[PDB]
Amino acid sequence: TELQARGLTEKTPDLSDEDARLLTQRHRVGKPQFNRQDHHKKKRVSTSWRKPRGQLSKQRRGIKGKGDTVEAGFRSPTAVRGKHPSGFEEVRVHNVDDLEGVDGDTEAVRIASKVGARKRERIEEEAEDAGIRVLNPTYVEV
Amino acid sequence: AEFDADVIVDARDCIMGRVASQVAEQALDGETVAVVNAERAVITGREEQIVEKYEKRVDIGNDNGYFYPKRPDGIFKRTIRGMLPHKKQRGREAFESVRVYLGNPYDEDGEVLDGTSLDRLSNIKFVTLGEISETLGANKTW
Amino acid sequence: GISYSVEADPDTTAKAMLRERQMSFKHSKAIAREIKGKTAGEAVDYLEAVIEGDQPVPFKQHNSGVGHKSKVDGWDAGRYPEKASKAFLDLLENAVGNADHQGFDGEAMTIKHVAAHKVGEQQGRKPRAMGRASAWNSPQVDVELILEEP
RNA sequence: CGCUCUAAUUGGAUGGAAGCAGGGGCGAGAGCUCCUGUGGACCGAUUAGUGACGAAAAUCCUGGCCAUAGUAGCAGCGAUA
RNA sequence: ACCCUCAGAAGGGAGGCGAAAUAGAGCAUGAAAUCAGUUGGCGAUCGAGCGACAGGGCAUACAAGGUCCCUUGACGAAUGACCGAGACGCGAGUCUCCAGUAAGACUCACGGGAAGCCGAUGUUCUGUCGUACGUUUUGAAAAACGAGCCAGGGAGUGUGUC
Ligand SMILES: [Cl-]
Ligand SMILES: [Cl-]
Ligand SMILES: [Cl-]
Ligand SMILES: [Cl-]
Ligand SMILES: [Cl-]
Ligand SMILES: [Cl-]
Ligand SMILES: [Cl-]
Ligand SMILES: [Mg+2]
Ligand SMILES: [Mg+2]
Ligand SMILES: [Mg+2]
Ligand SMILES: [Mg+2]
Ligand SMILES: [Mg+2]
Ligand SMILES: [Mg+2]
Ligand SMILES: [Mg+2]
Ligand SMILES: [Mg+2]
Ligand SMILES: [Mg+2]
Ligand SMILES: [Mg+2]
Ligand code: NA
Ligand code: NA
Ligand code: NA
Ligand code: NA
Ligand code: NA
Ligand code: NA
Ligand code: NA
Ligand code: NA
Ligand code: NA
Ligand code: NA
Ligand SMILES: [Sr+2]
Ligand SMILES: [Sr+2]
Ligand SMILES: [Sr+2]
Ligand SMILES: [Sr+2]
Ligand SMILES: [Sr+2]
Ligand SMILES: [Sr+2]
Ligand SMILES: [Sr+2]
Ligand SMILES: [Sr+2]
Ligand SMILES: [Sr+2]
Ligand SMILES: [Sr+2]
Ligand SMILES: [Sr+2]
Repeated sequence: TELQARGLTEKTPDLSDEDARLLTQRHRVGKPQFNRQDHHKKKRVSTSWRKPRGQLSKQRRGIKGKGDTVEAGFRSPTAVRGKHPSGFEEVRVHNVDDLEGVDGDTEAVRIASKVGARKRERIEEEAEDAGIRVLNPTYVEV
Repeated sequence: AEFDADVIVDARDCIMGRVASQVAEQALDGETVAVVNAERAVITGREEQIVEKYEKRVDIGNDNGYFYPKRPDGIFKRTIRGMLPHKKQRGREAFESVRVYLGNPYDEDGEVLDGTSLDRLSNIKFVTLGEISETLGANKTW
Repeated sequence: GISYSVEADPDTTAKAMLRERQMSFKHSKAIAREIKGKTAGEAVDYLEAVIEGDQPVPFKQHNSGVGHKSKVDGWDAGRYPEKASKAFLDLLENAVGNADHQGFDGEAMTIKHVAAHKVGEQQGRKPRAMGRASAWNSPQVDVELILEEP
């Protein structure tokens, strides 16, 4: 009748009262775009970051309004850095034997793009019975 | 013809700039001000010097223009514009909800705001806006 | 060439197309814009009048130096581009002919779509002064047409 | 951090690889990664290597394209047809 | 192929083959600049390094993100009272007490609500700062030099000795 996702889509990991605070900080605070200077002015100048090198550069000089430059103080907490917004830590899977050593109470799983439906069916069922959520589930016609 | 004014102000013997400044402040608060008896308004100082300044503003201009009002009608309306950011969104809406009138088109008498009034018994060196207008080149229509 | 930029239901439609036409692209835009919404028949007679020079085609985007015409409405500049009009007529003739074969009333169908596309140029070269030569090109145009039942 | 090719270990693909388009997640960031569509045969990861390895700029080179513009020219000549 | 159309071995339409014609002839894929048609936003009274950060309008199929608003309550850093009671000052106003109390960012809990709803993307309005970039120069937004745009190309390599 309708489309239903394989697995445990509605799963949440149990984190410490601290990690769950440091995530609710990262989400709240955030960070700026950090796109390259004048990327919007020229089409040949890409969106990917480059250090403003010019001696007179307004972004380099600090001059407020010309964007924020990449610094160490802009990082996210050591504790939460690199966690999926659900709280989960990502584990990249390519085959069924990649699911070994995974804690479904902390680590969720992300199957690669290269993997096909025949092997995806095998990884998805073996991830459900082991208690691990797949972040990119196949949607079946149920 | 018809203007739903919140506040109606009487300019009779009231120091021009000081009235204008309170009318400007109120326009930005969201009030529909209406300055009445502009002909009967006043400006302190030597008549000969106040006239020279106003006569110069009429001589000023080029192909682009610089329209300066001669009638005491608009002279008050332009002084109010000089206290409002008339080139911004907010400042245009506030200015356009302020209109100055010669005499009184209403039935209700206008109020005299605090600190604006001049004491004729204590002063002799001043001018009437209508006296400035007859010297500028207007037609006494009040 | 080009493929039809819009979709259509064969039971209620009739398609037509022009290929690599050596005419003015800029004229083909304005003619297209103007005959959109009109009936294939109302549009035929319109173009027949443009050829004779009775009804002008409003030159809205490509209007530099063009004098104003009185018969234009909502605009000032216009011209009578007869070459492209005659080409557009061949498109409307092919359209009615393809429609009547399917049982449709050709001269009674609305122009759902009409768009001109510049499918390159046919190159040339003109010998200019000082031992130099500058391009002297001709535009190759394609134009689509979809006729719908009202 | 990213690029190429070699070697060891180990993986993914016609149950659809790379590439591209649009969209989601990540890292301060260089980048990384997934989803959808297109595509229809290749593609990774770790380690240790190799280098014709990273671009916005040089009146840079080559190609392609836009504005210029339906604009100047298609009149001037003792041969005005 | 056939049929229709056309002045027509053109082109067009229908149709046929193939997994695929958007594989149909410079015919694998098909980026950018750019063009046409069209969708969302803006728009004929209004001001210009085109944006960064904040915050409102409008717009959004799924997937890959799932949060967000309000009553109330817990916690509660620096900071921090009104009113009132007493006491001073020509005066605006002040001191003492009430009290480092009420309050106070963030975070959390019970209950309640939103799913274009939260994020995010597009556009646009407001606030804030804001005269590109690279180079030359004591000093560059510069009436100092360079580029029309995009793509691809484009500069510490080799041997020998120290
Ligand atoms: Cl770091
Ligand atoms: Cl003037
Ligand atoms: Cl202003
Ligand atoms: Cl006096
Ligand atoms: Cl053209
Ligand atoms: Cl916190
Ligand atoms: Cl070096
Ligand atoms: Mg760009
Ligand atoms: Mg002209
Ligand atoms: Mg020569
Ligand atoms: Mg290995
Ligand atoms: Mg390169
Ligand atoms: Mg550079
Ligand atoms: Mg011109
Ligand atoms: Mg003759
Ligand atoms: Mg091809
Ligand atoms: Mg110098
Ligand atoms: Na004065
Ligand atoms: Na003047
Ligand atoms: Na135009
Ligand atoms: Na007209
Ligand atoms: Na008319
Ligand atoms: Na917005
Ligand atoms: Na230089
Ligand atoms: Na500069
Ligand atoms: Na200068
Ligand atoms: Na050029
Ligand atoms: Sr894929
Ligand atoms: Sr005030
Ligand atoms: Sr134009
Ligand atoms: Sr495209
Ligand atoms: Sr190189
Ligand atoms: Sr051209
Ligand atoms: Sr002649
Ligand atoms: Sr000549
Ligand atoms: Sr066909
Ligand atoms: Sr200005
Ligand atoms: Sr406290």
